[PDB]
Amino acid sequence: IQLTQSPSSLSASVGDRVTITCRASQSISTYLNWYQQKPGKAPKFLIFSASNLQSGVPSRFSGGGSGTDFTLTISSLQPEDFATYYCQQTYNTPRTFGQGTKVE
Amino acid sequence: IQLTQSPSSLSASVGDRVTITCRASQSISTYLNWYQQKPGKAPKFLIFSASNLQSGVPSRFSGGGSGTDFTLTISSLQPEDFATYYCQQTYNTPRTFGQGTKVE
Amino acid sequence: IQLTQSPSSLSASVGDRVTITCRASQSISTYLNWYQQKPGKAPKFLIFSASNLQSGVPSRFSGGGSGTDFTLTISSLQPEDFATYYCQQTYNTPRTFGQGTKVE
Amino acid sequence: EAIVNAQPKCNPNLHYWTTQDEGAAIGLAWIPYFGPAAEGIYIEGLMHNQDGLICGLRQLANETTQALQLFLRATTELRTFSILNRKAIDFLLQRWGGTCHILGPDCCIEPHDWTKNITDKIDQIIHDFV
Amino acid sequence: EAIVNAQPKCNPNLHYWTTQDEGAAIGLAWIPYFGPAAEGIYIEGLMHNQDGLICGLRQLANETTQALQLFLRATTELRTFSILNRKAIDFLLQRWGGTCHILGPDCCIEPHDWTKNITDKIDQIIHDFV
Amino acid sequence: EAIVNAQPKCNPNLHYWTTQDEGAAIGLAWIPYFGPAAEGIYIEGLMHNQDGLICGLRQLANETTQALQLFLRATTELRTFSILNRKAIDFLLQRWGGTCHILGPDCCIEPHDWTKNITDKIDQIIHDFV
Amino acid sequence: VQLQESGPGLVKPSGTLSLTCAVSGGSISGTNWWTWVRQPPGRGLEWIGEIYYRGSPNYNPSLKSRVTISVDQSKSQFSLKLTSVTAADTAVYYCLRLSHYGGAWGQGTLVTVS
Amino acid sequence: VQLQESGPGLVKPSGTLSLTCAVSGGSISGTNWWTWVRQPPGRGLEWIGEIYYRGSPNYNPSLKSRVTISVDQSKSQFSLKLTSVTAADTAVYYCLRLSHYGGAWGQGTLVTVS
Amino acid sequence: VQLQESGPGLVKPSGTLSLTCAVSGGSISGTNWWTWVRQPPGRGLEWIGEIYYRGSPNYNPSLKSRVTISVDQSKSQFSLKLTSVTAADTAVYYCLRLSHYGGAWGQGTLVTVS
Ligand SMILES: *[C@@H]1O[C@H](CO)[C@@H](O[C@@H]2O[C@H](CO)[C@@H](O[C@@H]3O[C@H](CO)[C@@H](O)[C@H](O)[C@@H]3O)[C@H](O)[C@H]2NC(C)=O)[C@H](O)[C@H]1NC(C)=O
Ligand SMILES: *[C@@H]1O[C@H](CO)[C@@H](O[C@@H]2O[C@H](CO)[C@@H](O[C@@H]3O[C@H](CO)[C@@H](O)[C@H](O)[C@@H]3O)[C@H](O)[C@H]2NC(C)=O)[C@H](O)[C@H]1NC(C)=O
Ligand SMILES: *[C@@H]1O[C@H](CO)[C@@H](O[C@@H]2O[C@H](CO)[C@@H](O[C@@H]3O[C@H](CO)[C@@H](O)[C@H](O)[C@@H]3O)[C@H](O)[C@H]2NC(C)=O)[C@H](O)[C@H]1NC(C)=O
Ligand SMILES: *[C@@H]1O[C@H](CO)[C@@H](O)[C@H](O)[C@H]1NC(C)=O
Ligand SMILES: *[C@@H]1O[C@H](CO)[C@@H](O)[C@H](O)[C@H]1NC(C)=O
Ligand SMILES: *[C@@H]1O[C@H](CO)[C@@H](O)[C@H](O)[C@H]1NC(C)=O
Repeated sequence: IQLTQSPSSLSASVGDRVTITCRASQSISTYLNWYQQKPGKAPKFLIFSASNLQSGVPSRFSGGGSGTDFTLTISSLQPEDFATYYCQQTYNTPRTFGQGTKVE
Repeated sequence: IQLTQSPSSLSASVGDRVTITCRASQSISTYLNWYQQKPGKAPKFLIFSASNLQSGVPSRFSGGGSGTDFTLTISSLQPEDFATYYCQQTYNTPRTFGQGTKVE
Repeated sequence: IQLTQSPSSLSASVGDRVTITCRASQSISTYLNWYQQKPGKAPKFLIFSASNLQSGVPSRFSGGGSGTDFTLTISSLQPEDFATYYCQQTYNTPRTFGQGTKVE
Repeated sequence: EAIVNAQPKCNPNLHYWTTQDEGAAIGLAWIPYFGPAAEGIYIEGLMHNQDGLICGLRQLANETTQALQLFLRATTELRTFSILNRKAIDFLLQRWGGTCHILGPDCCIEPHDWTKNITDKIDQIIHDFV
Repeated sequence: EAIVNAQPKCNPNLHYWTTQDEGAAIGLAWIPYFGPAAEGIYIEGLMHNQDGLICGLRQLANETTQALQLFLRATTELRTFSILNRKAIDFLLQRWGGTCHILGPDCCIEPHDWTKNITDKIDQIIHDFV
Repeated sequence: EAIVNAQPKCNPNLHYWTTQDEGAAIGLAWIPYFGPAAEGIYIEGLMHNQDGLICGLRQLANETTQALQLFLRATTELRTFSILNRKAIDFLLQRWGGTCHILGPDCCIEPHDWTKNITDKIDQIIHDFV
Repeated sequence: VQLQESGPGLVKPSGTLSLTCAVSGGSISGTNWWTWVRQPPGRGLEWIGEIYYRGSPNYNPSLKSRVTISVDQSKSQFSLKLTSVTAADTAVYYCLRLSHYGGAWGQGTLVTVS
Repeated sequence: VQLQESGPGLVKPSGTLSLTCAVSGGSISGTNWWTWVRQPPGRGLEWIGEIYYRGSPNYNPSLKSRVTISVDQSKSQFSLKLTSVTAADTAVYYCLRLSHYGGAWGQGTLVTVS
Repeated sequence: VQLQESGPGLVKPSGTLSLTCAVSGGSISGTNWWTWVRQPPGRGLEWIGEIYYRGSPNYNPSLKSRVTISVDQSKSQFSLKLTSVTAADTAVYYCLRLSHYGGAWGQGTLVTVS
């Protein structure tokens, strides 16, 4: 199983609404781990089971989707959030990651 | 299993109602193949599952019966119908035929 | 399994109400055979399944109890009833008797 | 063990009803729309008291009652259909649910023909050993 | 035996639905409160007519119908869920419900490797018999 | 594998209730009319934390929950009573549902005593071979 | 679906009767049972045996030691073979096709002995 | 249904106690358990063993190495056999018949040692 | 529950990569899956394998001949061992702990070849 993440690169300003797409070949139905990662560091979490946050993650991110289509949305962007982003399915082994989505 | 067919010989005229009886030793409950056969020929059908005609058989014959008693009835006889008649059970092998019933 | 029968000896007069107790270590729930026995003789019945008499036993005795506690009661005593008394459980083998309860 | 009927009387004849297996060979009687009603699927018969087996059978139903009643006490099922299936499973677990110790009283392996299987091939090399 | 489809037509493709086994590996989807509704548990797929097996399968359902209908006539169960369990039990009783007669057609014991097990230990004492 | 309890606390004592098997040896208590009500058929007891088995048992119920919930999702039965019967059938099909390859890891046949069965009868003809 | 019988007209005693029942307009597969009937003259008919389109043929107990039925789906025909023949089976023979809704008779072949 | 005991009145030590419990008015079949009771003098009673009318006899654990019960349906009687006897079982012995509705005691036999 | 990686910083080719993932604040038992992730620079991440707290480890098919995971509950740590190393696995490595509600990443170790 492999996923497709769109689009490969972004750039925006403060005040818009940003949307990153993770799309599966099959149906997995809630299984999406969204993550955030600055360069050199280790990745933090954002969103597991495609909809629910983790404790320590700000209240402007949001996730969604099921079946085969999953999205992540960032509302009212700040200049903190420039980091690569990722998604992982958990539906069966071997689990698979996307190909990143740069934000600037 | 063996059946008993009554009576062994008949003769009648045009305008009456004729009745031939096939009676089983056991209970078989719908399984009676009634047939008609002229001499020298091969037998046609009349009635299978003891009640329903076959396509190509006239609308004056009728069958009936269940359990252990089965009858065949011919209403408003014509001079075509002189032929031997038979009955077969289908309930279990070896299937068995009656002993004929001449009509004239 | 063992039972405990109280008290080990009695004496009373005519007109009172007498009560003998059989108490089980476990729960057996209706299984008590109460018996009566004069010296030298063989024991008669009184009460089986802890509540119901046997045919031939007078109408002043009564039994009762369940679970782990069982009683026997004699109302309006006569000078016939001086005999040792016993109880047996029937719930599983090896079945066990009490230790008697003298009446005088 | 034998069953010794200890009842006051025994009706020695068994007038029975049951259903007729393969109740519709050829024909349309198997199709529910055309077939018999619920009341017409039974066959009947008469059994005699050969070997007193009928009288034997009558006492047996009697002896089952207590154990059957206790079984119904322990279940929460409203209608129990599975007693024979559970008996079949218990048969299988009794014989092959564990280790089969050969020559033991609970392992059903007979090797006499298996002995002749290994004893005819004793002479394929032991007799021609020139 | 082979199945020879004697139907007027055969749709050679099988557009199916079923449920998705281990429908929730990690995550909260297995918890009923959070999971999908009844309508969303199905997966779909497409099978082609390799070896004409689809056309073979279509006729088979046809041939089952009579026997299936007769079975439903004989039970008093309102909803029958146990047909495959009874088939499994019958498989087991057919093979090990009775005596296994070795070399017989109904006993599934193969001893060729067991023959080499007893034939390598023929020479542990028969060859060094000085 | 061992069960390592990873819960915040463990109540080390098990205060239980169950039903009393052969709940009526002799006497009339087995007859439903005379017996106990539904509420009075239970016995009670106390188990201690020997080998920490109670704490082990508590975690196990936890780990079953996901798989159990997924099973209930796939059935249309309103009340499921057959889980243990299906486990028993699976035990039987795992061991004898297929071909038993002798000396293989999935065939449970031990022949050491069977070896002494064939090795005492080696000398019935091999030693008296004058 | 039409049926047609073929075979010789004479046999000799202590020999083998061979009959070919050829079907035209279809094929031997389906919910069709395929039965054989014989009739010595001026009488009732006598059931012989049958086949289904998968296997395990069925029979009649007074003939069950000396009668074989065999189906060929390629040419789509029957071979019925009677062995150890006697002088008591000269008859007009038929192959019937019996189904859940109807059936069909053939044309019948006269077979004697001498 | 009536019961009656029989046996000797004396035993010797290191010997075998034999008791015959004969039933009259019926037979040993049914929903009847058939128990044995003993009572050394001035005491309570001590349960020994029982039998059912099919097989597999039942017992008491302090005696379970040296007590045998056996039923004969033809003459309809019991043989109770105690082996390796000691001086601590002189008693009046009884055979009780216990059922789902009642039971019945016998007449009891005095058995001593010397 | 906190995780921490350790290991060397250099390997040689045709050698064995050894990584120790030490857990603190708890123990390796529970409903926790314990996964390994690698990331060569400027890329996406590549899933390696996992373990559960009972047995039978799981893997990735492009590495499934030369990767071993092993858990020690006493010291509560992981040994991940890669064998037959090449020049195409210099990366920052991570041990993730994945659960039904969340998970947690570690700090990652830089591993090169030369
Ligand atoms: C199975 O067979 C046994 C026979 O061995 C049946 O036992 C008998 O059941 C009747 C039921 O009324 C008992 O009758 C009662 O007898 C006492 C004493 O005479 C009387 O006081 C009552 O009024 C009632 O008549 C009978 O004693 C009993 N016999 C024995 C030896 O226990 C039993 O009923 C049969 N099973 C079923 C389920 O019916
Ligand atoms: C299983 O497949 C068989 C095909 O071999 C199906 O049998 C056919 O069923 C139809 C049902 O209507 C029969 O049609 C009837 O034909 C007669 C004669 O033409 C006509 O009078 C009726 O009006 C009706 O059209 C057809 O004859 C029959 N064919 C055979 C050889 O029996 C069967 O229906 C399939 N099973 C199920 C459960 O549907
Ligand atoms: C079986 O045992 C596991 C323990 O390994 C139980 O898992 C724990 O379940 C609770 C349920 O509330 C989880 O609590 C939640 O924690 C998060 C993070 O602190 C918090 O945001 C929520 O408000 C809630 O408190 C807990 O994290 C979870 N632990 C793990 C490791 O998953 C599980 O509940 C037991 N099974 C059943 C059926 O209860
Ligand atoms: C068992 O007996 C047959 C005799 O028909 C023999 O040919 C065969 O070889 C024997 N089996 C083995 C495994 O040797
Ligand atoms: C069967 O084969 C093995 C060969 O690996 C042999 O060592 C063993 O002894 C044999 N089994 C018995 C019971 O002798
Ligand atoms: C297996 O062992 C017993 C020893 O008690 C022996 O008498 C018997 O003959 C052996 N079995 C066979 C089939 O030879």
